[PDB]
Amino acid sequence: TTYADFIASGRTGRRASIHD
Amino acid sequence: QESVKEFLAKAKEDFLKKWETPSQNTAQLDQFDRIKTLGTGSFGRVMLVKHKESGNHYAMKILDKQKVVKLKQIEHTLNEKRILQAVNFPFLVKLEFSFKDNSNLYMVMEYVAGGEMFSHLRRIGRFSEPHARFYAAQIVLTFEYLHSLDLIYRDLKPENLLIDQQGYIQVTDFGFAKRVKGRTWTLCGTPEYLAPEIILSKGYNKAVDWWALGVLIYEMAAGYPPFFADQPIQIYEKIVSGKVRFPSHFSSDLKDLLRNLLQVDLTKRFGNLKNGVNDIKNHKWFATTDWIAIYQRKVEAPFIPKFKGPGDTSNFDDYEEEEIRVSINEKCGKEFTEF
Ligand SMILES: CCCCCCCC
Repeated sequence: TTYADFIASGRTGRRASIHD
Repeated sequence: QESVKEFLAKAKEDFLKKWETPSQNTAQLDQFDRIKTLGTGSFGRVMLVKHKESGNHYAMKILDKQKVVKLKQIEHTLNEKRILQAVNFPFLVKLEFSFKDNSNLYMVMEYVAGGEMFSHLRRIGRFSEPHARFYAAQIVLTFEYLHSLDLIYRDLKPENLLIDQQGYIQVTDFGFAKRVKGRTWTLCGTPEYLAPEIILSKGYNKAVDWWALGVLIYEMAAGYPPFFADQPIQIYEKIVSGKVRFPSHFSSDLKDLLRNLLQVDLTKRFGNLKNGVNDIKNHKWFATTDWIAIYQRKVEAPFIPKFKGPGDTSNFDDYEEEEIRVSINEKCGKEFTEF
């Protein structure tokens, strides 16, 4: 399931905002 | 509907008075106690602080002059402060104090103890449509106000919406906020939330905020964002591609609305059409929503996070406590002259 794919992903935590 | 237009009108006037004549150095470091760090950022950190004269708690934002500088975020820092001291909306975190010192910039805001929506979202997994809708409604309105002041927010994410005592949201982090009549071209935001026009370096407008909403909404109801991968690059690819798959539990109204927010063609995207916001407030998904009630904070919140007591930090995660170091010689004075 996609949800499961999400969970095992590396971006499950707090996402930092980008700049340049 | 006309009441709204008239509202906005007076509101723009208020903002403008403050936009053209901002507040400077209204507090001092010493007037407060550093309780706990509540979050860490790129160029600074957020701390729960305590005002000695009043015994009130606030969230103090602390930005390192030097890091803002090497990260070329000077303009952005000026914008954030200038804008924050001028707005006033029920769903916007209130800026109380502002000041600086030899090495740092300070923004003192009120403390919203419910924590970030992000924590709840993750812990619970996903929200029911009605629950998410409750949240969306607040952001639609918030954007309606903001866009009216020629402002683009640019950093919508669960991490930035705080939940108050009533279960109502508060938008925090105006680090990318910009007042602009016309287009802008800065590459900024958070990967999973970036519109294709940003990604493609096309020059963009306030329509990017609407795509952001789409993403927010999807994320909350699905529990995962529409476009994800392990490395930004991979994400950028899916965003521009134009493909979007929805969960089988999405209501058809939902899928419809998100299909419109997540429109790659800026010329078709809801919110950026003649009728703007109305194309959104009127959708079948929000047929149940009484905008006026929301605005007024009359609706009963799906979830109220319970506050143990004043100054309670139970809803935030923990972070290592660095100590505020204040230089003997001033750092970047001319650069932050107007702060
Ligand atoms: C865009 C903000 C709406 C203001 C509604 C005021 C209710 C009388």
